[PDB]
Amino acid sequence: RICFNHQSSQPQTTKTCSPGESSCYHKQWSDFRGTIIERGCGCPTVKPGIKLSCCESEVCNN
Repeated sequence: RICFNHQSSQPQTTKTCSPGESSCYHKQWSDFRGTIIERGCGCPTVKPGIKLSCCESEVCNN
């Protein structure tokens, strides 16, 4: 499987999900900079208001 590991707009770099991690996660939410988009494997925790779309499909978090 695979999961993007960058932020905002930049030469997207891919990281092969590590053991245990079998899903990708996309954390998107606007802040004081504009549009912040975190991404990677291992659906982390978030705060009420931020969106986290997890998908058990390779490359699913831009």
